[PDB]
Amino acid sequence: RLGFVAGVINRERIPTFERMLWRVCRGNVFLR
Amino acid sequence: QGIQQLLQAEKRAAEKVADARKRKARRLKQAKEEAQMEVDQYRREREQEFQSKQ
Amino acid sequence: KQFGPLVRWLKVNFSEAFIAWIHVKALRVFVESVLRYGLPVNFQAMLLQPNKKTM
Amino acid sequence: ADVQKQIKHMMAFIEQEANEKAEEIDAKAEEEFNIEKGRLVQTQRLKIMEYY
Amino acid sequence: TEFWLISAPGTWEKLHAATTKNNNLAVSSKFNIPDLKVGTLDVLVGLS
Repeated sequence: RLGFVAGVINRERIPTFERMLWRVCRGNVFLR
Repeated sequence: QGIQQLLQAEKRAAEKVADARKRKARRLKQAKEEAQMEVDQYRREREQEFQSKQ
Repeated sequence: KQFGPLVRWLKVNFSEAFIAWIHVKALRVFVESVLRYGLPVNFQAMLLQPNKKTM
Repeated sequence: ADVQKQIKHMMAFIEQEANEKAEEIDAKAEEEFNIEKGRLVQTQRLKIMEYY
Repeated sequence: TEFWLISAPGTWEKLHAATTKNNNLAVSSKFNIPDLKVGTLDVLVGLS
């Protein structure tokens, strides 16, 4: 139905963002 | 390699959600044509008493 | 005259509220288990017991 | 590996809501199919009851 | 008195008895809860 959002982020926190974003939504995400 | 297989399942979920839109609409158009059986019920119910009282 | 009336009230209301928090903990345990684990039909249910000084 | 596990959870979560949102339309097609039949039959009798 | 309640899903219900083999930690009771109603994804995380 829905579920697409596009953005940009720096590479100095890209590994720290995907580690924290998984614990906040309790999974149920696909971040490539 | 997983985003292509994920979007095809939601595209399969779109027609299943539209099949309910093709099932709720199918029971509604059938109801407006099965309501004519009430017209055929009262027409035979009135003619039995519009001749015994005539 | 209000001692026996209140002690009979606190004996049944606190037991209802402690069972209400126990039911809300299982609702918090039924939640966050279908998101942390997969939801084919239902996740495997399990619990634990208390422990002292070896946590 | 572990990212393929989250893809399998999304396939079970999207098909579950696709089964819930379609069955809720069927439950709306179960209550309103008789509520429109009972309303139209009471309406059709009144157009003949004045003629009766 | 304290308490800890942790669920560990995936047989899979027999590995919960393997936590009872560590006798110095816990007894690892089952404490089963019945099946509830599901069918929400946005409202499941919104109820959290």
